[PDB]
Amino acid sequence: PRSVNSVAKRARRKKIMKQAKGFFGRRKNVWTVAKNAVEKAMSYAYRDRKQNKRNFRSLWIQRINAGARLEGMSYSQFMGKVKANGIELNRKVLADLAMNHPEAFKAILNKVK
Amino acid sequence: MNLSNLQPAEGSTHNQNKRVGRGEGSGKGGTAARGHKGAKSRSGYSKKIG
Amino acid sequence: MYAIVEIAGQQFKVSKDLKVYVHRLANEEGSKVSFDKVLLLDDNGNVTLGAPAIEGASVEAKVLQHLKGDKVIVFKKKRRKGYKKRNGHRQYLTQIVIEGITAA
Amino acid sequence: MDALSYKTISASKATVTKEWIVVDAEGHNLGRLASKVAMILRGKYKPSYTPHVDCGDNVIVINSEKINLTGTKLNDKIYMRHTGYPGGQRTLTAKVLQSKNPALLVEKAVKGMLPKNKLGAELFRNLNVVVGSEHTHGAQKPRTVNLNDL
Amino acid sequence: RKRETADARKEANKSIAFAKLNNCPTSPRKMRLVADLVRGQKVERALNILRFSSKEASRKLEKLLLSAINNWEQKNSEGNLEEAGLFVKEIRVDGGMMLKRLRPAPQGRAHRIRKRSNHVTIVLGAIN
RNA sequence: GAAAAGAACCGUGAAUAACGGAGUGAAAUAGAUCCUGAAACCAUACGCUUACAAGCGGUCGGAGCCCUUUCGUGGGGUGACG
RNA sequence: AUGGAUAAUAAUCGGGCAUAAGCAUAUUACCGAAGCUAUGGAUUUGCAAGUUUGCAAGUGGUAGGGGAGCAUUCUAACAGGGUUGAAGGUUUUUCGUAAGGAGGGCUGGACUGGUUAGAAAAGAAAAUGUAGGCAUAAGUAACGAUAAUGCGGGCGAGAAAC
Repeated sequence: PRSVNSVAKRARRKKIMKQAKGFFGRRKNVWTVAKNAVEKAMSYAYRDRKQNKRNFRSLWIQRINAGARLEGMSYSQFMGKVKANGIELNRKVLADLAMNHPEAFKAILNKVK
Repeated sequence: MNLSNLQPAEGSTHNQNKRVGRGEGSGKGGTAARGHKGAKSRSGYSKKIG
Repeated sequence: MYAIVEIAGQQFKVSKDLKVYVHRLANEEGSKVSFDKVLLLDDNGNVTLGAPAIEGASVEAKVLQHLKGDKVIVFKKKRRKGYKKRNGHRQYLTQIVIEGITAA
Repeated sequence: MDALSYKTISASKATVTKEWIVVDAEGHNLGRLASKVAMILRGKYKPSYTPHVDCGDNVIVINSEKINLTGTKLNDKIYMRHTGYPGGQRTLTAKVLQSKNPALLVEKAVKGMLPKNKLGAELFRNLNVVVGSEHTHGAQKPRTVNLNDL
Repeated sequence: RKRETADARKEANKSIAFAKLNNCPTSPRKMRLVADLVRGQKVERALNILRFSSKEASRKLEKLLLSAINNWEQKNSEGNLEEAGLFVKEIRVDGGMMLKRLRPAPQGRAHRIRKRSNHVTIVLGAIN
């Protein structure tokens, strides 16, 4: 018998086009331009997930360096004396302390120094 | 038991959905199963036996 | 009084009455859990920073629910080769509510 | 569903506090002073630095006329200023450029160590390069900072 | 849903006074030029603008506004017209079904010519 | 449209061009281009942004401002800046 | 280290610039990848318990080879739904490794479809592919012999052309 996939043919592309919502120009309504943009958007989203984990560590390191240079120190020497002291606090918590709790940060610095 | 519980022996039925040239993702797609250009990839090719 | 505790594989900013999202724990829903892995405490007047896994410190929590995060689409594709694949992925998580930070 | 529960707080425009640092450039090398000036202007000595916010201080260099270069750079440093017309590549010298508005030396030294963005063009407006020994800001109460204490 | 109930609920046009001009043999891009000068103006300033406009698309647009005014007067029978202070709330110029003809171009080819139409809609609203 | 019961009559309009009413119907946004009627395409209203800023226009971070709310380390829209 | 000519759109340590921020040796700390590890989860073979679990080794991929499946149209049995609103169209929530499934509001006003088994006109993004509809160029080219028009009356709502 004659089988035509007419309803699901468009129901499949509606779902792929609904996530191209907010795109400039015809990248949001035209099918062959939206499909080429949604796949590239998903390709960009697969990566940048490995980069979000190394772009935040850079910010943490910069904030730790800034908070440690206020006490006449450097990030390299501070991290060396912290790692060779049995502390084991990650850079996220260390930067959160350097930003929000300067008293706790300077206490850690004076204890490891 | 009934006409609504028919079940053949395990291993007698197979996929029956395998069609060649149905998009990348089902295996055989694009250059369906004949590789790239050549005489063995043209429509109507037959192997001369002798 | 706030402490930092490594619960599953990561450190937090555990407070006295906080709700945390951690990885999937092997504990039934509505049960009590204790973590003796406090790395730093501060009871508003003194920071008792010491070696990891302070002896007497321990954070107690209660398991609220086991849920799953928002689905992320992992899409891989190589141009001009015809290779592509997309898969959905959720993350198993467990919500906990803190109900005490026993010091010493 | 915001399943993080522990985020890194970034500073906003309503929380930053800009200072009015004054820097004496009497005894200092051009690049050696410009590096620290650019770092202060960007803002990296505060443990609240967000890379996308205009944090930092405002720097007032108050002795730019008294800056010095090490080798024969005052006589062998060239600045290219192509105009856009055929055969319009003009070349200046470090000795001729400081004869008119000596602040241009420090200005062009600092501009180049900046992120080269909209944030980085907005940071250059916070730098005040005075040729004399006294600025014209007045009712701002600026504090002097020695670059050898950083 | 009950279609009679939906229609009785949507028949709220007993208050709003509007007018339509369908199947006008004029292009929409040339009437959207004169609609912008009328959109938002008072009901008499709009009439003056349409009467003294140097466009052929205003001779039939100046009487659509009069028909809209007459419809407003019909709907609001109890009350005068100058105390209300009518204006032009909304005015939209849409497209229409176009005719297709052929023009013989040089060297034995034919080009297409589309005689376009347009639909005009106007609502008045009152200040009171 | 089940069946023409296919809009008598009134008003604007030069007009039996069109429309607004009034009657038919369960429906007139079923009015003869007439069952439902999508997409491309063309417009109007509202909310957020945009006139010193260079490139496959997206992605990851990120204020501010608008709606909703089991009240939330809840949702939706726009998004200065990196 | 120094001299030993250089090519035609404005140039170069990537740039600022550096007399060390150059070079040679030695030392320490740190940064640094999808590498390794820490946590959670999924899957393929091999080995055991059973009727999914445990351990070990893995899990980039074109031509190509193998295994499990989804949707579509129809048919055979059992069991259903619908004018108290079916299919279809538009938004929203949720579930699954994905193809996809289920529920709610609005339009719509008569069909539809679960389980097992079967068949095939069984899935488009490209073929200077075909048919219909609609944009861009754009209110742009052009309005088809440079023999020529001006005024006053007439009909008429309306006249440069009657």
